[PDB]
Amino acid sequence: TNLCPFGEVFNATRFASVYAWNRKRISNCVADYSVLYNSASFSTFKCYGVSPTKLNDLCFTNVYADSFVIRGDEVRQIAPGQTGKIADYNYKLPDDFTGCVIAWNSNNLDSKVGGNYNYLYRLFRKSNLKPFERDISTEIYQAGSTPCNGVEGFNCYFPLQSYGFQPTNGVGYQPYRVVVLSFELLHAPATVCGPGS
Amino acid sequence: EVQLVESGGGVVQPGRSLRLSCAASGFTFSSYAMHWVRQAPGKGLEWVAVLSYDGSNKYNADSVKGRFTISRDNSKNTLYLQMNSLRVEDTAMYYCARDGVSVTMVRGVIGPLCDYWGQGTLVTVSSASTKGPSVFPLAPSSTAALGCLVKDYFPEPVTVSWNSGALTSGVHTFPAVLQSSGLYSLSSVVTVPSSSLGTQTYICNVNHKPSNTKVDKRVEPK
Amino acid sequence: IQMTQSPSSLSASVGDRVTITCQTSQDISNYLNWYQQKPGKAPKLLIYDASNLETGVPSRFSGSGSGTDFTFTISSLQPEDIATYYCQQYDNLPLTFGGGTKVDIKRTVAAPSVFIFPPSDEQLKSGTASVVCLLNNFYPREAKVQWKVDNALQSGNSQESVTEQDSKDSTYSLSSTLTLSKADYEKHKVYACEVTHQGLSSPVTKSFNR
Ligand SMILES: *[C@@H]1O[C@H](CO)[C@@H](O[C@@H]2O[C@H](CO)[C@@H](O)[C@H](O)[C@H]2NC(C)=O)[C@H](O)[C@H]1NC(C)=O
Repeated sequence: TNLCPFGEVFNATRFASVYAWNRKRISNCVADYSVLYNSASFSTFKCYGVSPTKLNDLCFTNVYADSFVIRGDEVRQIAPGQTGKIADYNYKLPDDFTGCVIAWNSNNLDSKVGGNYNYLYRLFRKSNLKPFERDISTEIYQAGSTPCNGVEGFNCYFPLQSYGFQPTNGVGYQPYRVVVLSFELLHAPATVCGPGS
Repeated sequence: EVQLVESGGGVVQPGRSLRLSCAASGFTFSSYAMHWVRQAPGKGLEWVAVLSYDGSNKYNADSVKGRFTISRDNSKNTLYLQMNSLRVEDTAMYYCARDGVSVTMVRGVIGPLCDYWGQGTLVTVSSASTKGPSVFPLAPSSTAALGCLVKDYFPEPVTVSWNSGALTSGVHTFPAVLQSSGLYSLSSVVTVPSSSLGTQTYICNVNHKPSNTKVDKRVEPK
Repeated sequence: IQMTQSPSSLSASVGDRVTITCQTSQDISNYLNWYQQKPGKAPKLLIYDASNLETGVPSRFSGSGSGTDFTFTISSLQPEDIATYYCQQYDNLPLTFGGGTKVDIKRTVAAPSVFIFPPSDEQLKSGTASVVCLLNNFYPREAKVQWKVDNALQSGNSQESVTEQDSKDSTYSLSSTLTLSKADYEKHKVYACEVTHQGLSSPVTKSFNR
């Protein structure tokens, strides 16, 4: 009877950055996905691998809710098989991804005049990320062929660039809060089921 | 008839002293034994001590032996209970009752025991001061419900009446809840039809004797 | 010193026959007493030394005194009879009571009507937000309330007080008081309290916005 704590996912006052994206395992509860798509609040809503109609009828063994924050132009990279700064160094969606990605604009709650630079994103890395691999490393990356002993110099930068979220910016650079629901189906009895299955 | 009226309990910090008064009326007092039993808020009854027909037989209970003494003035038909070394746990409402069956106590078996006739809630509050409440509306929005919010008052005995207590139908006064801040919290609600939300004016009369506070608060819709 | 036992938490329809058995501890007690304690009032001696009720009682009560075990019989249950019933022993002077028996008269099931209340703007000046949800005139008291702020349960933020059963209609009434501050009230937008009662099929959610 106890429903899945989706309200503890989207409405959360504090969201993490994207380089350190948060994950809340969802298990042993009842899905009510009708709350998601019966709403005009979500800007980008793209279900990958799952039916657009069987949403409330399915039953997956486990569900993972990956929630973080990026700007308006970076949500196009939250999709299986994409290339880009977020889609290489922060959050990598596998090609066989099976779940629904939910995005909406939050330019009023995650921005403030003068600046709200709490949010970060990984700008540099010497290798692309693997799927679901959370990277929060804090070492000074080296760009050129000239070594760096940690000194923040010409080609030695801190690998986490802050997000400048002000209300008076272009849409592409406004805070969008993202929730990625990952449907895990293992050789085990299901735990997260819908209301009409 | 016979009435064991009591008065003398209040609010006192732990470690001090405070004596209780039980007043006898009607029956012959120097003929019956007298008991003292207390009941905590939400708990059950608990025996305290007892006295004979002034036969010098106290026989107090435990956790109070040396801390309470029973005294009676049979020429005054009044029975007392001297408190001292206040364990803060002693916060309870004390009842004094008659007895006519005890053995080494009152001479001869007359009548039953423990015809309670009790009163006088005795609260051994901590150092925290006696605080008056802050009444807030519980305005409605659209039977229609309507109430007031009695919040942040340390002493418990608060009362409430709606529009000079001539409106007593459909009224629900709730017991208090103890907040985390050591203060109580009470709500009193009345459900009235929507056809009278604009015609008749509703006011809650909150009364708090220990704080000496009385606030008449209106309740107007949003 | 004894630890007198008693089966509490009784429920019977109007005009029935109920019993309470106070079995004593070591050193078998003779001649217990039976009292009734309605809410807000001092107790009243119903029965004498294990039998022989006093004068004034409506004679619907009785009991039998046999050594270690005792019984308290009520015939012809009354609407104006809901109270708490204690048994007291007196043969060793440290008198000890029973557990007390709350009494609820079985009435036709009542569904609850639920009303919500926002915190007053006057309270917001004190930096506190107290949201109040009402449950009123429902006879089965085993109802649950779960506050859903933005559809997320708030555990450890609410206290609910349940009234004594009413005398005329014999229905309960409880009221939960969700307590917040001005800060965590100003980041959320919708406040509701879901209700589940023995006379409810689907949950009842009364909500409001700020
Ligand atoms: C917070 O969670 C709740 C429920 O998951 C969502 O609130 C819903 O909002 C829609 C659109 O206004 C309403 O039609 C529903 O009635 C609401 N449901 C409840 C129970 O409140 C809301 O979408 C979530 N907020 C965020 C940040 O996504």
